[PDB]
Amino acid sequence: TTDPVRMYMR
Amino acid sequence: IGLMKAVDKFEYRRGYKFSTYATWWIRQAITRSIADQARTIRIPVHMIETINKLNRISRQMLQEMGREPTPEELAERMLMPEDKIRKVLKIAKEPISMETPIGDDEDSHLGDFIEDTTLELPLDSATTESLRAATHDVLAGLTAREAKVLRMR
Amino acid sequence: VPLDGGRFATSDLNDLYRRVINRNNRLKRLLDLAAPDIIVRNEKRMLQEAVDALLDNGRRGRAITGSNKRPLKSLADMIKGKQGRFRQNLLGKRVDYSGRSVITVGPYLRLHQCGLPKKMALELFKPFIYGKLELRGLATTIKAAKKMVEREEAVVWDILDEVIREHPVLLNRAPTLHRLGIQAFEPVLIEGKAIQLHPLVCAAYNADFDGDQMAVHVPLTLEAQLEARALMMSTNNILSPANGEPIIVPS
Amino acid sequence: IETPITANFREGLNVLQYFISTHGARKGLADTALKTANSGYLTRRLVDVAQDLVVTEDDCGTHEGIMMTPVIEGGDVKEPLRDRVLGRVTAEDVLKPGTADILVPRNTLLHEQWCDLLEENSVDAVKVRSVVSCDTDFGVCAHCYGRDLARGHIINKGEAIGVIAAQSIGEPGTQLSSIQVKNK
Amino acid sequence: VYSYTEKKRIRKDFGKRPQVLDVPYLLSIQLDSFQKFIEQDPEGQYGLEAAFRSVFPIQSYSGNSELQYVSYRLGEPVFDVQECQIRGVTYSAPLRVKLRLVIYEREAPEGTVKDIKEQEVYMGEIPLMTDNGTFVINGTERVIVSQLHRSPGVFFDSDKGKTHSSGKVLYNARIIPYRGSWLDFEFDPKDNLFVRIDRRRKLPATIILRALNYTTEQILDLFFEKVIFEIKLQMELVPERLRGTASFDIEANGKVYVEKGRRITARHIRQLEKDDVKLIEVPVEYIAGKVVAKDYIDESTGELICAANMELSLDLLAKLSQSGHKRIETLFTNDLDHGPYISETLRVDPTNDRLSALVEIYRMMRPGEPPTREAAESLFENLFFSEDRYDLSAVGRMKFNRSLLREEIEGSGILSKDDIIDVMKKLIDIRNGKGEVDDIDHLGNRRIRSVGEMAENQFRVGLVRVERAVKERLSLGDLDTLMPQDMINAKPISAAVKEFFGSSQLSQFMDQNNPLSEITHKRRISALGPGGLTRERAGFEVRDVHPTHYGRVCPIETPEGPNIGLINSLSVYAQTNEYGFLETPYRKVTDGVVTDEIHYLSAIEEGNYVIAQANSNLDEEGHFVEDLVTCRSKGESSLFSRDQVDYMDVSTQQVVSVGASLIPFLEHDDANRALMGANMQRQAVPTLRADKPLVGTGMERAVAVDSGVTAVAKRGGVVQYVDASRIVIKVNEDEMYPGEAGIDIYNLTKYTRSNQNTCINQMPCVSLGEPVERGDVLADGPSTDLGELALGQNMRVAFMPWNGYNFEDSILVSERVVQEDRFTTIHIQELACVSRDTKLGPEEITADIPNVGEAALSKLDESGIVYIGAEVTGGDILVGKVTPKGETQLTPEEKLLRAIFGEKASDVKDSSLRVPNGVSGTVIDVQVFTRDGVEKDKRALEIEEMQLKQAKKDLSEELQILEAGLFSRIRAVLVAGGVEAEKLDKLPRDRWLELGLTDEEKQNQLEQLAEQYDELKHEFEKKLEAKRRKITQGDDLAPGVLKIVKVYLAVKRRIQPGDKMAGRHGNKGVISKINPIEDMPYDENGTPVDIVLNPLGVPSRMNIGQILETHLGMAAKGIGDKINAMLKQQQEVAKLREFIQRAYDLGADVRQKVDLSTFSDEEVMRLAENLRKGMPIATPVFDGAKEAEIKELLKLGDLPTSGQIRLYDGRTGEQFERPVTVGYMYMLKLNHLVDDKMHARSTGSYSLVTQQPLGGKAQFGGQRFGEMEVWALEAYGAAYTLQEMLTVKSDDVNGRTKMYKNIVDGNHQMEPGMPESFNVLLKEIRSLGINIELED
Ligand SMILES: CCC[C@@H](C)[C@H]1CC[C@H]2[C@@H]3[C@H](O)C[C@@H]4C[C@H](O)CC[C@]4(C)[C@H]3C[C@H](O)[C@]12C
Ligand SMILES: CCC[C@@H](C)[C@H]1CC[C@H]2[C@@H]3[C@H](O)C[C@@H]4C[C@H](O)CC[C@]4(C)[C@H]3C[C@H](O)[C@]12C
Ligand SMILES: [Mg+2]
Ligand SMILES: [Zn+2]
Repeated sequence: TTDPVRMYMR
Repeated sequence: IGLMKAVDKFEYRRGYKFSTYATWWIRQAITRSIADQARTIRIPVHMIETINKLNRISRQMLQEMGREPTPEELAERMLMPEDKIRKVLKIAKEPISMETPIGDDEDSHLGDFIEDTTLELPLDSATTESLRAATHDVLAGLTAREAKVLRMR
Repeated sequence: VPLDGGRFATSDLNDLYRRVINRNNRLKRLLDLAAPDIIVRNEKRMLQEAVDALLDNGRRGRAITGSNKRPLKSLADMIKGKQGRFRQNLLGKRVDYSGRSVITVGPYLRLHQCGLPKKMALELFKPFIYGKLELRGLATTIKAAKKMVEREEAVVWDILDEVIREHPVLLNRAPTLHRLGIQAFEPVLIEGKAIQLHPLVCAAYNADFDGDQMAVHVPLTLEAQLEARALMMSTNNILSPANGEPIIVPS
Repeated sequence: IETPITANFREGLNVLQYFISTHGARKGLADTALKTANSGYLTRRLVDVAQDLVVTEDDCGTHEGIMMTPVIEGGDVKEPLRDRVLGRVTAEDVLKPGTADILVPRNTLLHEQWCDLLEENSVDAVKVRSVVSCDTDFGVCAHCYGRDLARGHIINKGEAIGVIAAQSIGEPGTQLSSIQVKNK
Repeated sequence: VYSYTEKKRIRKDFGKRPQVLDVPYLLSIQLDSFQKFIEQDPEGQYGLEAAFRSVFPIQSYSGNSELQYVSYRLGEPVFDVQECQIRGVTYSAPLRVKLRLVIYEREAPEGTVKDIKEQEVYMGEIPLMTDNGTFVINGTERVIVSQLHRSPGVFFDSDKGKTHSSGKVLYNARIIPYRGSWLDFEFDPKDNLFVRIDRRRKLPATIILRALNYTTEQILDLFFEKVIFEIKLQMELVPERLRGTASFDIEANGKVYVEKGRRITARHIRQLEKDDVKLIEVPVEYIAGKVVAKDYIDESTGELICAANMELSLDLLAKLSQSGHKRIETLFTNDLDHGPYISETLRVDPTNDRLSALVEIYRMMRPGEPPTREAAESLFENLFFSEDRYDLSAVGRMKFNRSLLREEIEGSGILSKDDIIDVMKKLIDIRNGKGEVDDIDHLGNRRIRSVGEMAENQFRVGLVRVERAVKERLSLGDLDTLMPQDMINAKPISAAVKEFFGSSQLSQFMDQNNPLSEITHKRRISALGPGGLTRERAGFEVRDVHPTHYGRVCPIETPEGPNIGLINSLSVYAQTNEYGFLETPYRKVTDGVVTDEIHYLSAIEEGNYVIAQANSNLDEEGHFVEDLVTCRSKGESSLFSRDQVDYMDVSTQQVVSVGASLIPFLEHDDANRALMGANMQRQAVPTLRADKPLVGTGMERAVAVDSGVTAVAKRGGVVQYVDASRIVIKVNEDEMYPGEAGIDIYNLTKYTRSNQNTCINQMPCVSLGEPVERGDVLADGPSTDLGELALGQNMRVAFMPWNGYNFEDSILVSERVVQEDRFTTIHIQELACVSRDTKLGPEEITADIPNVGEAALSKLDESGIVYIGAEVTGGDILVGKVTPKGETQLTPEEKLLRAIFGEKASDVKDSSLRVPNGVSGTVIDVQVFTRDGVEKDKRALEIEEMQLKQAKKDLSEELQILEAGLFSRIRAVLVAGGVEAEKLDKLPRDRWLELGLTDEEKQNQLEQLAEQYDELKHEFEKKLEAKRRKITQGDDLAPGVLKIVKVYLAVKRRIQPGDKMAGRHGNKGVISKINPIEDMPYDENGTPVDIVLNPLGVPSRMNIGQILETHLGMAAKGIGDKINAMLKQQQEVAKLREFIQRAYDLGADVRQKVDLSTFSDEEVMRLAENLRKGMPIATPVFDGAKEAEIKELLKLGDLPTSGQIRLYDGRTGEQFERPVTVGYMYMLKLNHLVDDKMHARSTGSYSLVTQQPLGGKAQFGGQRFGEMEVWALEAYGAAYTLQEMLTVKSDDVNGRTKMYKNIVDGNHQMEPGMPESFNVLLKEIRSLGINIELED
């Protein structure tokens, strides 16, 4: 993924 | 940052579930962050609170009274000299982006229409030089001591 | 910049720059709290995103958007594209001493001259007229010359006829497909507001008289005047550069 | 469509032939817009490739060239020797049709009188200096190029021939069995 | 049979074909569309009712409380349309709805009602459509053009072999909802079915089937057929399946049935079915390619012998045989008819169960997140099948069902497993070869959405936000004493609606050039806009003219340019179907007779009929004349027997729009020129005096009346009072509505500004004491003459070269045309002067301006504002305002001058409003808007005083009319109860109160009437007070502004060289010279020619229609001349009657018939007076006047039938050889005036960041010197011209002032320097990481 928010959620 | 601030200042003695204590600090931090970072022309926190209260009362008056509250009516419903209300309403909203596609032709934007008002018109500069020459000539007309007295004056 | 009505207009860059500083400051703050590494790593990722959006937006993911719902313009977007420095402002500036109007026939002209309205020529050649007025003593100062031309006295038209005498003007029609789309003519002052174009030149411009317009420029320096007279005049361009055949054929 | 429009404009088209007329006109206008845009793009690329070329010399001295001869597409000849060779500079001597004696010595600009001589002697083989075979580095020589075509004389050193070539090619862009011997 | 407004001037008609259908109300699309929006609909399916019933009730989480919908209404708008325009505010009504908040109890099982509260909540203002189809948004009129978009449904299409060089075609099937997601199936070059959900990555199609809880066995059963075997080694066979090519020929009945190798033939199948062959024996190896259907297991150990969709082999056959399996089921899959497309999809499908399919869908739809059973299940079930997140509208359901060949035209708005399965089956059929793909540009696949529908969509979008907010609020607190008014804020809904109406792509400023432009703007169809295709991404296939446009969309009228074919005009008779599809009328034909009942047919419906052409000769009884009639069938046209046609066209105009139906002789013009002619006809400027066309088509009156410019009578009556500003009509006794006074008043609109800065002005066309009927025009708007549209003037034209002054398309114009002000126009423009407050101090509007020598302050009154009626010119001061300033920091030299002359400083600027240069008008109006806390200087008080006077006068007249009506009622319903015969007028008015006559049934109610009278008096006292308070209330100006002054200037522009003129046949030009009258060509009678046109413009353009007009125009004028002579020699009405009756019956059995025997001498003489400038003539679009009739009408005058006369030269008096064509042509003055197009500059203001000249005439900007011009100057050797244009003339900041000084010093030399844009470039490249520098 590319969204920083997605990585933070993970 | 607000959760971290709570944690260090929380206590089990009071026997209050953590979420209750955390939520207040978290919300306070987020609200102050919005008050500081949100605007390009920063507005103090007290003025932000005043604006938000004005908006709440204006919403209530729109829903209830009918058409729309006027600055006089808004001042009455609030408690201010009604000249402060004018200023608060005059606090400028967010600036318009200079790339807003006004042009609708040749993809022209708002920034292409804003002139530079600090420049001196070439006729003004020509007049300045002409006046300098005229003053030089007039002083040259007079004698030396008075010429330099005026020049240095 | 401030606009009328107490409202401001700003560039997108300011916005982007602010982002960086904000996040940067937070990082310096967070490292002073010895915060858990998850938060500091998230802040560093956000800072990287902010810097990348500043330098080139909409290239490492999604483009940040403004208070509108269109993406912000970054440093990279201010250089590239047809609406950018190189294309729009380094090759393609706008120009002073220029006008435009609608063209008509004027079948009485000679091949080397055009018809130019008085009202246009009094505006394109304004500094020259000021110079003449103050040189001939009609005006004491440049302000007086400005007043005289504003009122349009009688001597102003004589000075204008004297200034336009042998001073070419370049006429241009918008789709300049080849080099015969710019040509130099000698003005002839006329009434009205429409430029008069010699018939035999219309094929060179690809111009008809059902609403077309032309732009007129005036060369200033001595070299520009001599280049207009010797290189670009309409009486020198009677052969086509694509093939040696005449391009002044009656139509 | 197999049934044509049999009515002209001095008469009237009926309501059912005008519909087909409209098909055609609507197609035409859009294709015109396309033509303009595409020609513009081609011209821009063509001036970008060749902008830097300029005449920067007066004679490279080379002998090589290109053999110019009339182009015949099967039947008749649609481009004689004069149109192909007029204005260029001869690389080698033009011998008589019998090969006996030279006709035009060399490095002579082929103007109208020379072309009339060439036709009179009925010669169909002239070798002429070309740009693509020019020794000059960083530019072209005035003799290899040819003549101006807009002033009617050998080109001047300094002229930007690349921009002229790009514009000349690009501006017209919007405007686009058995054998049988017929002579004894 | 002629109306009073039509017996003044009867336009002779050359139409031959009968009329059975009147032209509909033209702008009916807009009005009906918006009427459906704001309208109480009991079974809520239209408008606001639908949105409310769809969003509400908002059941909160856990069902503790709920919010219910009761009803809605619209209040009265605060300001009427005129006041909204003047004040600069929107015209809208407040929406007030009744909500009912119900709080339950969380104790009992259910059905508890703790309490219910009903309240009325205001939620936004909705803009209202005026009575002409426009919206007044911020003082200006907006038109919201309809949109043509793809209908929701299912569409099957192929790429017609243009993606892979293999040459095969890929087929796909898309499902479009009204709102939701797009479920698209497609075929792979390898014949693999794939599915995409929102234009995302592909997946094997079968995956969705798995997500729908389907087993591989069930999938194969759904799609494929079965071949059943039993064991020995016997296969059941049906004759037709072996349609064919057989490795083993046959084993049936033992002996033989067909030979090996030879291909199976039809006779073989016939014999096989005749023998009724059922089962046969085939080699075991022949079953080594087939695919097993279902799973087969072993009973010994419960082991899987072979899985479903698994290839069958000899070893597996042996395992089944030893496992006790007799019946073996496989799939029938041939190559041509039934293909194995799902089996390969199963092969490539990795997933095996529902959960794997859901995980794949979740991973593809939103990658990154780890998959979850709950999240994936919710995502899939909520993607479709969910009401709130998916709708397949009623039209979408109808098209879906009708495309899948179902008999149910209604159903659920969400998909189902049956729908998806059937779409997949249909796509499979299309691939096999049984069926055809859809045409995308068919007008049966494209529907129209109008103002009402779009507005409803935006209102629902807002209502959704309100719903979310309500749910969130009801989540927390859950308190009592909560009314349904703190949970609703008007900001979201009002925001969405205002965004739509004010700032949207399909809402645009109206065209107010003339009535035609308004009418054609309102009925316009645009494929662009939200929800529709963009302009760049649109190739010339939607831009074409489909055969389905015949009668629904105009083939001609369309802009030429970037969007040609993307914007088109509604045809004349076309109307929109119930579902939103265009339909057109056809006259029904029974066995042989052409009946008179019209049916409206749609695009798809019209396909399977044969429709006769409009110009098909009919008998007097209705029968067709010719045996074979030329009619258009499904897609083409040809001859059909008269006995097999069922519909006929209703008219010859029904193919063209209103704009193209106003062009006479349209059949004789090329199509390109007709397109140009319509486009230019929309741009004409109304002139000082209107002039009806001498050659028209009969559509002028319909266009003029159906537009709102003219004033048309509502009820019949007699004109009681006329005036330049009002018309008072005294209604007939047959239309009185007994409660009414009986009169109606029309207030004309005087000189007013339009969107295009032109003039709007109504002038009466009736006279005192003149009968009228309902529908008659009482006043003429701009560009109408006696009720007919009149866009130009009819000029006397000659076709000849004349000395190169009409060389390409130039026009030579006489000076008698200019002397008579025939193309003189009035333009009104408004200029505003705003006085704000600055930080240094407020600005003031005053007459004492510094540095003005009292010469320019003559027009300014004592308050600093110009007088009304003053004649101003460029530079004159209109409003005098000054701005405070600072200290100005004098230079060391201005100090010396001040000390020598002792001149003082100002401390205030000269920021005042002054007339823009080059404009010379008169001030016709000034209006001042002051803030609520400002002093209101004397000028504002004077304006208020005059406004109050006018308002009091108008209210007084209205009150007196109301009182007169009430007293007439007292009289009429009190004609009994006391005998009073002569006392009808003896007593005063305040006493016809107590009149009466012989006792009868008309006695009854004096108390009620007296109470009502007092109520009227007090009501109008209240009305007077209300209007006074509305006049005297301060305005809500934008924050920071103290006051505004607006000045209106009326300029009168004459015609001059450079102005653009045109005719109706796409022939335009630019005036080149105004020739003296004695230099124009003239004929032997002495009459000159008004205009000289070039004959070389006709042959190459093939728009010879104009020529015919000219000829016919001459004929028409001839008739008028004759009448004029008879009317100047005072001929008796007998001769005039004879001649006019003779001229009204020409032609070959024309339809129009006017009998002058029924005209009174006054009527005949008035008609003769109106016909003395030429008899008007009508030439309908495709059935007009024939050349023979033109020659005959020329002969009726004394003109030559050739149309050509001999002309003389004005300059020399010598006759031109070879006579020339002179006639009368209708010329227009297009809105491209050289006054607005001339522009020049030497020096002015420069941009901010890149200090280059600004652009535009309004900003006094410069001219682009683009890339192409730079190349042109490089082609020459002009290196100094280029350098001066790049640096000193544009942005060499300190090199341009040096140039100015050098120019004024007589030295022509530049010291250029480096442009200021390269420095910006260096700083911006350097503000990246790069380090670009100038090496020395
Ligand atoms: C809408 C089409 C594009 C363009 C015409 C629209 C889009 C946004 C509009 C500006 C802002 O709205 C408000 C600004 C401040 C005042 O309110 C009036 C002026 C102001 C610069 C506006 C000018 C113009 O109108 C703008 C650029
Ligand atoms: C397409 C033409 C639009 C034009 C009629 C109108 C619409 C909005 C106007 C601009 C806005 O007011 C914002 C600025 C206000 C300041 O005073 C400086 C000028 C400023 C750029 C305006 C110039 C011009 O007046 C504009 C472009
Ligand atoms: Mg043109
Ligand atoms: Zn060379």
